[PDB]
Amino acid sequence: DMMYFVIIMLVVLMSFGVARQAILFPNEEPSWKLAKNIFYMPYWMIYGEVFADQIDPPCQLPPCKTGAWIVPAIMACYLLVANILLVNLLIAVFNNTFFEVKSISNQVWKFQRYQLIMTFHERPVLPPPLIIFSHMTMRDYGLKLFITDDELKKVHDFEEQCIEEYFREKDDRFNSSNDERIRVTSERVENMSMRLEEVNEREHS
Amino acid sequence: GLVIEYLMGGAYRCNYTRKRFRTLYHNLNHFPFPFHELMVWAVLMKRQKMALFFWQHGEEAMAKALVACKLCKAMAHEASENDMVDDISQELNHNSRDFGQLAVELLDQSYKQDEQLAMKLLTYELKNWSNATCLQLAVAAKHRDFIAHTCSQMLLTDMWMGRLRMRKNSGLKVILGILLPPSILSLEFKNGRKIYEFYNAPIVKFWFYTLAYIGYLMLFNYIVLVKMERWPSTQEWIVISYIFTLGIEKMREILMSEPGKLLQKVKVWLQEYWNVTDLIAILLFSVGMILRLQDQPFRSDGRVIYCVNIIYWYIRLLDIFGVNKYLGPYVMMIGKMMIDMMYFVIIMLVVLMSFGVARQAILFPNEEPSWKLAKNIFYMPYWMIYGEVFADQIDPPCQLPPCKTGAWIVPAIMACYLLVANILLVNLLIAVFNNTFFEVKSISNQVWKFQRYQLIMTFHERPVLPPPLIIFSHMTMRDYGLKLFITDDELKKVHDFEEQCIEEYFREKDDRFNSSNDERIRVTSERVENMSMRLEEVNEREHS
Ligand SMILES: COCC(CCO[C@H]1CC[C@@]2(C)C(=CC[C@H]3[C@@H]4C[C@@H]5O[C@]6(CC[C@@H](C)CO6)[C@@H](C)[C@@H]5[C@@]4(C)CC[C@@H]32)C1)COC
Ligand SMILES: COCC(CCO[C@H]1CC[C@@]2(C)C(=CC[C@H]3[C@@H]4C[C@@H]5O[C@]6(CC[C@@H](C)CO6)[C@@H](C)[C@@H]5[C@@]4(C)CC[C@@H]32)C1)COC
Ligand code: NA
Ligand code: NA
Repeated sequence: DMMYFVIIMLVVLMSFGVARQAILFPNEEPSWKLAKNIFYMPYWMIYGEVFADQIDPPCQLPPCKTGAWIVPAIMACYLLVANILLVNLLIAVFNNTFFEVKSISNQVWKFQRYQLIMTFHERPVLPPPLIIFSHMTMRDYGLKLFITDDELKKVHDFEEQCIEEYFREKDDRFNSSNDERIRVTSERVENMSMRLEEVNEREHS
Repeated sequence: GLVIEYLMGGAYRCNYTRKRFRTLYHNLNHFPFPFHELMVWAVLMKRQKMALFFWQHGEEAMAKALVACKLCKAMAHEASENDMVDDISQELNHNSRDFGQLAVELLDQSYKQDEQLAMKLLTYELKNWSNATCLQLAVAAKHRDFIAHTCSQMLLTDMWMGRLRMRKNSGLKVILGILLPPSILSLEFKNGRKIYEFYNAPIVKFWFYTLAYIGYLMLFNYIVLVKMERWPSTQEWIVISYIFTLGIEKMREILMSEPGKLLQKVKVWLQEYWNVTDLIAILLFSVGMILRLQDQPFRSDGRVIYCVNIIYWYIRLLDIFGVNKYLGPYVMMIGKMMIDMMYFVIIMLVVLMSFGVARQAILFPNEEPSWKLAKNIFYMPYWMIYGEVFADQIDPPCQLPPCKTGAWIVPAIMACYLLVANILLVNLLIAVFNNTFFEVKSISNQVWKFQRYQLIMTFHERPVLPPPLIIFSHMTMRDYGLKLFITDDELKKVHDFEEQCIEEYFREKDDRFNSSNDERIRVTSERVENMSMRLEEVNEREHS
């Protein structure tokens, strides 16, 4: 998300820098320093380094360059666009996407604990600086668990009881829901109404 | 027929005003699709129940729904513009929204049931509805929920890709093919001639246009960053040629607009802000260029005009960025937040001007009338709030010159000004941006999805060459991408598919309604009341 805003900021910064350099220095031979003056000072400005005497020098003083009065105006517009609009929009973007990112990050970290534990289980005792010797020299628990027949049967019985309880609890929750009770009541009321109509249909008197 | 043509829009034509129907009419039968006529009549007479009954009988349900939506919208606008009772307008708007919702639900059902036939249903030509398509009718009615649907978006993507089967990684391969013409033959094509089908896809035209614009911007930067001679250089000539070719292309795309009046097309074109800004920029560049070929002061003024003009061409890259799935909505959000920023700029200006006037008046009490006074009010107080705070200049000490009367108040008002500006208003603006982000983001996404269609159409209707090279193409002067021509048997297949879809939609809606809790409770209560009355009557009798 930060990179998606860096591009727009770069566009605005380059526009301002090219305009300022072109206006203030109208007699320049082609040189690689021109590519540097576009980005350097306009980038430092938005981080608090604002110097009005350098962005627009006064003009005893050397003669005024044509159109030298436009530099402060475009500078004001550039500062307003950069430090107020885009920064606050990026703050809003970070603020409004925080919850889902945080939850996903928590889940991913909890998942990735396993590989860390396995990696440090499968590693030598000595740390890297002195594992050299180990290189030349070259699961009861931490990975598995070997169980006996009686304990295996105990685990099987426990699992069967758990699955039976799960299904029974699910059925009990379903049968006592409001929707199911309403549906069953409506069906029974309809059948009872038909039965009572048939009973009243007869005329034994 | 004349009223239908008036309400539908510009290029629409009704069957009543065509030669065949006039010849039948003026020498006196039958209607192959009577429910079309019946539904149009019901909509024109503002009979919503009759129109809804007529909609679900016959063929072409989605086309009829879109046409009804457009007609109701136009009728509501006409009633609102003639100063009527203004409740007819809201009734007609409700009718239009109902028909639009019906169209969206039918499209959703069709896409869920079968995607390929759903896409075929949105593109086949409608002989009964002025040779239009469902997509065109949805765009003409400005139905955003219809265009922003998944099926419409995938259809737009397929039309954007042209006759190219690649979907996993585009852009890079398109650029490689443009840069390496021999590399074109390594790409897969839908069902020599690969060059023609490559250089005519809309995406290839877009990338060619983008590369040409990037090169033009590079040359403009070069010419402004180096020293000018008496006469323009080669790069300057290329820049001028690009500007001129773009200008004539914009001029000629106005003469291909739908309205037949020269003065009507101009005001229709002048409704996108980018077009107005492009026109203003071209006029300014022309002024600067004609002022550049003169003596040194005029040449300097023209060069300054060039320097100011390059900023717009830099900013215009956001329009190109708007094609990206993520950058376009962000640009729309920026445009929408500018208004909230402007509503706070005014208050900030009021506070800033108060502080600046106070400081200037106190510190300099012997000033002659001059224009520099208007500059000292705004300059330094504005620079201060961006980190440029200098206590030795806001309140100079006073070997030292004698102290001005009341010079001690400047730091106090400065402290109050900084506290008000950098703490209160900035944080309030942050809260305003934070608390309006969700709706702005959703609206921007919907608008970008809707506006993809016009981009695809624009790059379908454009020449192969980019502006700097279309200089020749100006002198030289839809099987797909717009429509889809279908055969009789496939037309019958599409009709049967649509009828099955609408039947399934109604059946599913009825099943959902009958099994709701509220309906079951209501029916149970009524049956219980009737059963209680019947049992009371049964117990009333005394046969013992
Ligand atoms: C000291 O002596 C140096 C000399 C070499 C002088 O060559 C110069 C010719 C113009 C050139 C190539 C140079 C500096 C600015 C350069 C611009 C920076 C621009 O930035 C970019 C910025 C981002 C782009 C979007 C726009 O353009 C360039 C297209 C632009 C750019 C690279 C155009 C090229 C310019 C070097 C020695 O020769 C042997
Ligand atoms: C070097 O020689 C220059 C001289 C011209 C002298 O005329 C001066 C007369 C006062 C005048 C017109 C001038 C500068 C400050 C000007 C103020 C700035 C104020 O700002 C505004 C700011 C915003 C408003 C809300 C408040 O007032 C003005 C009403 C105010 C304002 C425009 C009043 C007018 C002032 C020019 C030559 O004469 C031929
Ligand atoms: Na700061
Ligand atoms: Na600072």
